[PDB]
Amino acid sequence: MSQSNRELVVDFLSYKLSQKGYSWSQFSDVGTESEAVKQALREAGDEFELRYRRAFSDLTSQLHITPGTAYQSFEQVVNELFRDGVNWGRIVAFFSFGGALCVESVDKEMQVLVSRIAAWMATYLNDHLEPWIQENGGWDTFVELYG
Amino acid sequence: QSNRELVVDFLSYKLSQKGYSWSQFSEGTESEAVKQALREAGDEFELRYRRAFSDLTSQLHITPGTAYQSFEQVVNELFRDGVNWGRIVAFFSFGGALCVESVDKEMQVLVSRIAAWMATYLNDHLEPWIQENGGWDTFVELYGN
Amino acid sequence: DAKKVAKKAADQAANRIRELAQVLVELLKEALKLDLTQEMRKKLIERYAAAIIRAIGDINNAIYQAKQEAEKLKKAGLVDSDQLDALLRALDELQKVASKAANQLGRLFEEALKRLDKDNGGEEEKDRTAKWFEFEARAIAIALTLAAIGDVFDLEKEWRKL
Repeated sequence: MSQSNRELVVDFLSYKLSQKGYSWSQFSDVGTESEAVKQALREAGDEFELRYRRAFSDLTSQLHITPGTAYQSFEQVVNELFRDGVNWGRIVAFFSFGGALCVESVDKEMQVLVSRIAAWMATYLNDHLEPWIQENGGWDTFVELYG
Repeated sequence: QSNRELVVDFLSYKLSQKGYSWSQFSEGTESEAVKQALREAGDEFELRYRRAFSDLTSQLHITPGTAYQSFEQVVNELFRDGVNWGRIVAFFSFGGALCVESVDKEMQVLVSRIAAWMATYLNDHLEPWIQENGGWDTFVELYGN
Repeated sequence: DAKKVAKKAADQAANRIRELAQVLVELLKEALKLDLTQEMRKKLIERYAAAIIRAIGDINNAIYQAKQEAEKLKKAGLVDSDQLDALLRALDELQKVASKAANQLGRLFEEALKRLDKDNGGEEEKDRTAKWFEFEARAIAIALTLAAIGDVFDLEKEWRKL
């Protein structure tokens, strides 16, 4: 499910970037069921962020993202997020976190980071979350659970 | 005075259940119905609390110097975004647990203080909602057994 | 049934906040260590951020499961439309109060760290700020547990009214 997982990351980040007025195409040169999955994840991300906006700018601000330090900051936080297991809420939180890091990157004129974060997120999804996702019925489970 | 009398009745009951006499530390029938319903609701609230979260009194930080903040900070957070009868029951139960914990730690002087703080918060910040929602008689109708 | 749906959701969400409060207090104590390398300070911030994000993800997980159980009960005809409405509003209220508690705990941790850094002084001022943070975090955790019991208790009495 590897290429589908990259498309999911790109769709979600493109959406979050557009909510802040930013255009994916400037940072990167990158059926029915994929559309349902993308839409459920955009909506869950919106709902997660609804009651965590200006204070989850705070967290990302506290990490002091820079091109030299972003990878370890991203990976250490994600490793702790999933250290004792996976559930759909944590996966939504993972997407939202990586979205917040991309927005912060563009705000700080560190646009090179957008395509890197997307790569790191797709790699993590495919290497460390896809086994759990598949044993929990695939992304269609998420579409049903969210609605 | 009716709200003061509810606080005293409830605390007297909760202290008695934990082994202490209120006498150590300090309409007629309509008031009994309200007092009895509140005692029963607090009993049920405390059962539910213990089943979900275990012991309440031992988790309450309190010294004489910080007691006002222990009471105020919890109560303000409890009612921060609104009021319902269940949160009013929670307020009484919390106050009863804070008094028991105070006595358990040989801080008996705090029981009367906490009762006064509770009566003041009821009269100043909950009575408008209570009266708007049918008064304590509506609480009896909804919660009394 | 419906009562277990609401109870489970409330208990999970309140327990995630109690756990977050505990994690943050432990992280603030580590930040008090006085031969703390930067190497560690960066890891403390990362653990802070992950604890906040974990707590809110887990709160949301409990809420989404509970709303799916609520709709299954509507379909199986174990709840009517007005009871389902009361349950969904209670779950939205639970999500709102637990998410507020998580943001407040995070903000108080960030203020504590700053007082530890900027407000400079003996351990006394600084260890005061630690015990203040722990006092405030416990108050938030207690208040949320009390609201969780009270709101489910009142939901049940609302269903009886209906």
